[PDB]
Amino acid sequence: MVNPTVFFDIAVDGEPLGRVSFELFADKVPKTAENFRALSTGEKGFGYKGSCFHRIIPGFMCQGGDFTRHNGTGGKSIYGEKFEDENFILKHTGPGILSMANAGPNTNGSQFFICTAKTEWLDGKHVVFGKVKEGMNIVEAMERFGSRNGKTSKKITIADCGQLE
Repeated sequence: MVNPTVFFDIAVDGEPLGRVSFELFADKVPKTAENFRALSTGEKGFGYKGSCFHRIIPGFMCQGGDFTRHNGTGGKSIYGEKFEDENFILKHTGPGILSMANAGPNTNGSQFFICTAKTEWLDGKHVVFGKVKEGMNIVEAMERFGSRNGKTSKKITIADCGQLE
C-alpha cells in the first residue's frame, strides 16, 4: 500500500502561486500521516482547505495548519483531542521535511511545518511524517513572503488541497 501523496494549491492574497505535493510516510508514522491526509481531503468535515500559513521565517520554516484560529493557537486532530508523539524515527534532515508543530510532549493537533533548512535541534521533539515531493520551488516562493519574526507580508493560503493518486 503506497504512501499517500497530498497536494496544497497555494495562493498569495488570493492569487494562485502554485502547487506543493507531499509524500506522507504512512509506512513509518501511520497515525500522524493519516491525520494530515484526512485533514487535507477534508473527509472528516474539517481540515486544511482555506487555512493559512501564519508563521513563515526565511531560512527556517513555513508553519501552517491552524485552521481554527489562524495564528498558531488553534487546530485540532482527527482524533477528538491532541494526540501523542508517535515516534521519532525520522529526522529533520534539510529543506522539504514535513513535521508536526506542538506545544509540549504529546500535543499534536493539526499544525505542521515545512522546513526550509536543516533543523536538527528539533529531532526527538517534533514528529517528522512527510516530505515535499513536488513544488519545493513553491515553498521557496512562499518563504519570500515571510520575515524574521514570522509575520507574512501577503496572506498565504491553502486555496485547495486533497490527495493525488
